[PDB]
Amino acid sequence: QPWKALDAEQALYVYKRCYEDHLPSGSDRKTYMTLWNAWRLEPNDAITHCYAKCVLTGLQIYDPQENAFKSDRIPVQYQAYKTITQSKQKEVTEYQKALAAANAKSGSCVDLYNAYLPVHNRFVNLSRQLYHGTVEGAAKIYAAMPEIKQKGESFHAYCEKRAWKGNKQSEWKNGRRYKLTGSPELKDAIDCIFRGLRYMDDTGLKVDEIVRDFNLINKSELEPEVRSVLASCKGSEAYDYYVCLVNSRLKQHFKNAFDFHELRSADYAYLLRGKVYENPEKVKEEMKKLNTTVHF
Repeated sequence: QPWKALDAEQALYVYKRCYEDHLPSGSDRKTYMTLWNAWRLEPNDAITHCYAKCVLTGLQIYDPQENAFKSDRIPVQYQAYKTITQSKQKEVTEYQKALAAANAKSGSCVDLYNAYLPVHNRFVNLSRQLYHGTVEGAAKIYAAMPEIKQKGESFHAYCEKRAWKGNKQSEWKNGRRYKLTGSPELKDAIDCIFRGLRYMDDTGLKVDEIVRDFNLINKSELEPEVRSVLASCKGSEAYDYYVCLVNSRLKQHFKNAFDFHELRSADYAYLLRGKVYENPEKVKEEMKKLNTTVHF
């Protein structure tokens, strides 16, 4: 239960979710995107302050419960990958010192941005090495970590391979299905998928993430129904919730939402490319493109 370092998939998840939730859309996007993609924490405004708090929280450099910067995680993040990044121990120590000096104050977006900015300006490139913030550096981690979910591979596919590893044939051998067989392998696959989609963690179900997936297939008016189905669900395991959703009158919409998130979990950039949901047939087409030489 010491804090554990984040691998490439975990960092890439944070970066794409913080773009989704903070990057402006439309005509003002290009200025923010060009600065943030270059790891420049500019301009100094509320949009950027909340983005910075999102990235610091996701990388677990800021802990909201303690309301503190966790400078002791910097050397832990470095130790886990140091044979791949080859980052310099002396610089890692300096980054640790600098972050230990910062004051989170109230923990508000602007307090975190103001405390972190001088540290960022000094250690930005090292931080991109440590937290898999470059495409080439993260690619080395994925090469070294064939066991984590790869770019282009959906969590539903990754979890299926792990769940039916044995002598039992996969239930999804001619394609993933919504059949509720109650098998140990299915319960295992569903837990792994719900955790990869951030529907669940050790603290329990995150209803707002399932609702988010309904919003993303243009069904936001069903939010109350989603909440109601999950609130009356008995059992606490991922498979229990999946069962309630699949048996409910939301079945087809949930299938569409979970299928779109399959696509989105294989290509973490999907919504940032400007792509949106269209219909189930288009999701299938886009999934087929992932299994081609160029992957799109």
